[PDB]
Amino acid sequence: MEFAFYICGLIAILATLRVITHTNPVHALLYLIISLLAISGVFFSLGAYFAGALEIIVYAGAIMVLFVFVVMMLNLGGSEIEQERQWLKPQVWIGPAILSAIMLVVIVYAILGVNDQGIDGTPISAKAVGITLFGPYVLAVELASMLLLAGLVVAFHVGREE
Amino acid sequence: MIPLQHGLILAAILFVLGLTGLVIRRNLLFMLIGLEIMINASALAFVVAGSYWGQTDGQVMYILAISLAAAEASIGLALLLQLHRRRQNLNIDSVSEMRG
Amino acid sequence: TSTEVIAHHWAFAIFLIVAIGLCCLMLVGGWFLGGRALSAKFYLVAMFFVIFDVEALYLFAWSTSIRESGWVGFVEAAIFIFVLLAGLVYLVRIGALDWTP
Amino acid sequence: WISPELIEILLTILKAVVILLVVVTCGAFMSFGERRLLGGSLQLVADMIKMFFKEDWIPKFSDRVIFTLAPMIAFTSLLLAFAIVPVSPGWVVADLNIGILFFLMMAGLAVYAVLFAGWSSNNKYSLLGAMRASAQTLSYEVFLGLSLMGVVAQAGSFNMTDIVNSQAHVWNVIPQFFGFITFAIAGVAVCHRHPFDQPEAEQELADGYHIEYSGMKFGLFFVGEYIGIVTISALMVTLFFGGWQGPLLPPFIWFALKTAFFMMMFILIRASLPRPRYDQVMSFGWKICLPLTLINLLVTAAVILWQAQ
Amino acid sequence: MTITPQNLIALLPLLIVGLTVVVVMLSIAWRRNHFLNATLSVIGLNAALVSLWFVGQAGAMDVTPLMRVDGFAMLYTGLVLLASLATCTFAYPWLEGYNDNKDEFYLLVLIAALGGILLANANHLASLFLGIELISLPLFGLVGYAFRQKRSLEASIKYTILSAAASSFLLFGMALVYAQSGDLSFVALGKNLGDGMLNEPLLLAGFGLMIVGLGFKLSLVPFHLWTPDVYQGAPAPVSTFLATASKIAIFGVVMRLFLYAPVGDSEAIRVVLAIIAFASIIFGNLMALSQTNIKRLLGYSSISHLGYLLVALIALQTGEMSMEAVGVYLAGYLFSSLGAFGVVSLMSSPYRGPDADSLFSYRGLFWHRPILAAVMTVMMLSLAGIPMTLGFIGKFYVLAVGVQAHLWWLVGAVVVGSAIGLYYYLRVAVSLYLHAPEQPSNWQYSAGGIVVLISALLVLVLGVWPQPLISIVRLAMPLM
Ligand SMILES: CCCCCCCCCCCCCCCCCC(=O)OC[C@H](COP(=O)(O)OCCN)OC(=O)CCCCCCCCCCCCCCCCC
Ligand SMILES: CCCCCCCCCCCCCCCCCC(=O)OC[C@H](COP(=O)(O)OCCN)OC(=O)CCCCCCCCCCCCCCCCC
Ligand SMILES: CCCCCCCCCCCCCCCCCC(=O)OC[C@H](COP(=O)(O)OCCN)OC(=O)CCCCCCCCCCCCCCCCC
Ligand SMILES: CCCCCCCCCCCCCCCCCCCC
Ligand SMILES: CCCCCCCCCCCCCCCCCCCC
Ligand SMILES: CCCCCCCCCCCCCCCCCCCC
Ligand SMILES: CCCCCCCCCCCCCCCCCCCC
Repeated sequence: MEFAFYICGLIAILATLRVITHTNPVHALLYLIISLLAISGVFFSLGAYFAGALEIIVYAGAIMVLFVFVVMMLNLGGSEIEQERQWLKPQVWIGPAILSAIMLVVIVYAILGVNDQGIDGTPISAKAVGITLFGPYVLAVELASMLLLAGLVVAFHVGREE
Repeated sequence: MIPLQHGLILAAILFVLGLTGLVIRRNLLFMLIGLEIMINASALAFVVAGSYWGQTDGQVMYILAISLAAAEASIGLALLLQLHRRRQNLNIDSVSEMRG
Repeated sequence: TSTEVIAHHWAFAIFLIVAIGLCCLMLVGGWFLGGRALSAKFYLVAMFFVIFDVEALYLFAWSTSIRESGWVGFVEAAIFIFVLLAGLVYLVRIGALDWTP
Repeated sequence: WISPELIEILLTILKAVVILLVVVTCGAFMSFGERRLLGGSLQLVADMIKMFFKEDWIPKFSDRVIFTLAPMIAFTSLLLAFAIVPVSPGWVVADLNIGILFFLMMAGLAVYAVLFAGWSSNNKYSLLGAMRASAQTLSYEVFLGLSLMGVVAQAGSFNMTDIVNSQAHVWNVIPQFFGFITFAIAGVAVCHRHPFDQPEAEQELADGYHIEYSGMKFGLFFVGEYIGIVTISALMVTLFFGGWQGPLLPPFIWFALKTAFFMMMFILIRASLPRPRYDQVMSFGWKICLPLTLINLLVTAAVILWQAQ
Repeated sequence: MTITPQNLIALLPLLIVGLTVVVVMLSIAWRRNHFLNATLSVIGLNAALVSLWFVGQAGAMDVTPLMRVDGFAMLYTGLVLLASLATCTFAYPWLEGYNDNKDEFYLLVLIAALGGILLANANHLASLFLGIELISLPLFGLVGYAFRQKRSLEASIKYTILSAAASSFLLFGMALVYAQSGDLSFVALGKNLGDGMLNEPLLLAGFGLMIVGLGFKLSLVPFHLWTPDVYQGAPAPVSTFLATASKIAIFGVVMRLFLYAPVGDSEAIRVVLAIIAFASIIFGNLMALSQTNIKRLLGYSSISHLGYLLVALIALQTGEMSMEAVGVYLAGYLFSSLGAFGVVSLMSSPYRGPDADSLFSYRGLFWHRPILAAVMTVMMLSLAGIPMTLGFIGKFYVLAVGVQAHLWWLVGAVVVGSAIGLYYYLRVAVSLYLHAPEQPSNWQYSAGGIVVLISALLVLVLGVWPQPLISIVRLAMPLM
């Protein structure tokens, strides 16, 4: 239950590292789906079963389908960027990578030194998440519906063809 | 048996890589991809924090996070479609009309 | 840490591994053997699927705990479902979901 | 090296692999049954030999990874979605607490086969046709889950064996008739079955995504298609028709009889019910089936909370 | 806990705005009518204000583990609803000049008002996050409502990408905080610490990332660069809403978070916010020096005024009168921004199409629009902290609060930034009255003019006699 967590975390890290340093959009989305599967494996290794279930049902099964759908619709076949590839020349990526490494080392220094009994991995089932969702989190559910309705309206208003 | 610090470090690494891909990539689709990596890394951090404390609040936070991620994905891809429609180009540096 | 749960874990692992290995090995046998010689309504329907799938996941979480939430949870989910149906009726009536205008 | 935990885990491994081989062989047998009704095993073996030894050709202007990955998805998605179905007491592959949620993950991954095949087939008409097909499958996967959620509400949990045990007295086809018909429609739509076989037939700027797939990848698509309807029929049995529960016959016999009956019913409504239009399919889905699932879930919740003393 | 009927009558503004959203959506689905849907939206927002009165007839209590309703929530709910009503009134003629659908605007204004009310009542990290997103997403739609324009579409893209980055930063911050402290409530962030161990590195890191997200949302330096481009590119009623309601609601939830959290009295966070406020005041006032566009000028103005508010926030847990200082300043700044952006919207209405320019050209405005020139020079004087105006009363409040807590660097920053503000505000106010070489008739345009006239008169009278506003704000005290 720990070996699965470490191997899935390593797979997720390597997959998003390949995502941010790739040029083909479909390959980037495929490696992104691979990392989402890995992070769902991370969730299942921790006992958050419902989180992994919604990770593959929705994140790697609805949102990334929309990203792939848009990629095929706009038909990116080397529109002046696949022939340039600025993110491989060092003057574009060394600076932001240095800044990100500094932020990572600051956050990691914050993480260490914090008391840790370990993660038990006890399965928090979907019925407990459902009880909490419609119990002490009622307005969160109703206004998450309101938020998704707002997103529906704005995405229709922008993206319609006419 | 799994330390909380290791899960949080993994989430921080994913967030850092997502922000790196958000910054260094000029293409707007890859900015949206980096945004998805960042919000999913934050949701993973919330799930790890909930799983350490044994509370159901982490997965509820995950659910709210992915609802926001889906709606902002819809906005990002609709705006990407409108940009590709009116400019035939996904250039995020070129359409920069208002400046100081 | 019973023998039944570890037996089921190993059985599930063997099922997944043998299934993916069977597909991969049969593709490998196929490749190795044998001699040689757009419209924006699609975005609209995918976006609607994404949004309605997230509201579906909310109902997924609700349905497994209908007994424990009582009538108050029924009222909350009825408000949720009514907002969802109002959005669906709005999309249908203003022509978002009409495929042939 | 003799101990009965090792013996038990080897027996469960044997049960899982036996289930897997029976599923793939029943899918191949259904492929031949549909080919014939519209030695037999010798003819299937000869077909498999032809698909093995024909050259697997990849287009030069096509991505190799996506083209190779689409039939693997079309097979393995529902072939792994079968793993939650209990065919007999003590003969279930995995007793997951997520269950039909795991089935929903596999359906959501199954749409990637159509999308990947359409993109890797370097053709505008094939891309448009597969994009219409993926739009239809999304439009029916939007309510597949809720059509199952009615039964989850009645059983009170996501586990498969718990649903089967709640089907001890009355099978949920009788209370959840609308959930049953919506699940049947969405399952027949997800696996690309008739009526919704080829949505590109309504327009000549679109072509099928099965074209440019030749030989063994085409065979992967075919066998995965029939395996997908194997597991759709088995899930329909275990969610609406008692699973393995029956009065006289042994439980596996009852499950096999129900699954075979739904298999021939799917063959029959391939053979009988004609072709609707594409906009008719979209309108029917988005304007009938999803509100039907929502109203059925509300009525199910009201009935459950009414019958709670 | 469960929701009692007393909690439900405390829920009345949220429920009324949600029912208004549903009713407006169903009216759009019936028939696309601009006038009926505008009337329905303004009726729902006015009913939400009367519902605020009925909430005050009830008590103050914690309706959810998520929401807490008190006079704080009432005051911020009233400010957000007034900003939303003004946005609808200004947006009606601008939408009368529009070609496409013009009721989704009112739908989005209602949803963003709902998010503002939720941020007013927010007592939870989940509630804070959900209110921020419910403000942001309708603003994503409204900023790019004229998506055919170049400026509006790029403002929409900039706001979308940067706010998604800010929301991810904020969410990771609360993830780190929930990793440190086992509860997500406001009152329990740092509760399990003692003997001076409030400076937990993980809690400080989490609160820093939430500081990044909120400092984007409040246009604070160095997360301020988005402000003038989005303010200029957006439609003028959207600029009105984005300057008033979003800033008011997000700053209210920031104040409530820093008041309730035991980690609010941490010297590290206090010094970091002091640096952010100093930089915000100085940078906004310096950058608005050489601006010819009124909307970018008002964006840098918003940066400086939020810096003044943040200065009032730094003295939250040392003084006592910080709450009423922020309330008075926010009422004055709301009315000032409403008047200024309303004049801008009234001379940019009706809409001239995606091809025609939307420049204001304020020079010589008195010679053809004398009333709007008088209103805008009143609002420009009010934004400068000039006496006989309410913005001076808020300025004096901020100065008193900073002096009381011995924040001398911030007091000097307010003095210097007010001098720079004097320069550019009086430049605009006297450019209104010069001579211009060159470069309506409906009751809704008159309604918008009446709105800005009433805002200017309120600013003048409450600058002369600020006691009723102080009395109203002082009884709007949150739970102790
Ligand atoms: C091997 C080296 C690498 C080879 C290439 C990559 C192959 C895939 C590697 C990752 C997936 C398999 C990892 C190994 C899992 C083995 C089973 C295991 O460890 O189970 C432990 C645990 C059982 O559950 P629990 O009840 O919590 O355990 C208590 C123990 N009494 O289990 C759990 O709690 C959950 C187990 C993890 C979640 C399920 C599996 C997720 C799979 C994600 C795949 C992502 C995509 C990978 C693509 C690779 C190729 C690019
Ligand atoms: C080319 C290869 C691409 C990648 C292919 C897949 C990679 C992984 C394959 C090897 C998997 C090894 C075995 C993994 C563990 C199996 C057992 C398991 O999941 O146990 C954990 C848990 C048990 O739950 P339960 O027993 O009910 O409760 C006990 C209390 N803890 O049960 C669970 O948590 C169940 C949920 C996890 C189920 C994961 C199923 C696989 C997911 C990936 C599908 C990939 C599909 C093909 C590729 C798609 C496109 C890339
Ligand atoms: C004796 C020392 C101890 C006592 C100190 C007392 C301090 C308060 C009283 C003194 C205030 C001095 C102010 C000096 C600047 C006066 C304003 C001015 O000159 O404005 C006109 C000028 C524009 O003129 P022009 O150059 O023609 O136009 C170019 C623009 N296109 O405008 C500009 O060029 C831009 C004007 C920007 C805003 C005004 C400048 C503000 C600077 C900070 C003010 C506070 C200083 C505090 C003390 C500092 C140290 C003495
Ligand atoms: C335990 C039995 C209870 C029977 C009576 C149930 C009905 C009365 C209480 C209803 C409470 C509903 C609360 C819904 C809040 C919705 C908020 C929506 C915001 C947009
Ligand atoms: C289409 C049917 C697919 C079935 C897949 C699984 C097959 C499992 C076979 C198990 C056989 C033994 C079952 C338990 C004993 C009861 C029956 C005994 C006589 C066969
Ligand atoms: C107390 C309020 C102070 C601000 C409002 C000022 C505006 C009052 C009404 C407008 C009057 C403008 C008169 C301008 C005369 C310009 C003459 C130029 C030629 C000599
Ligand atoms: C670019 C504009 C810069 C404006 C700077 C304004 C500075 C105002 C003067 C600040 C003086 C601070 C004195 C602090 C003394 C602290 C003594 C503490 C004793 C315990």
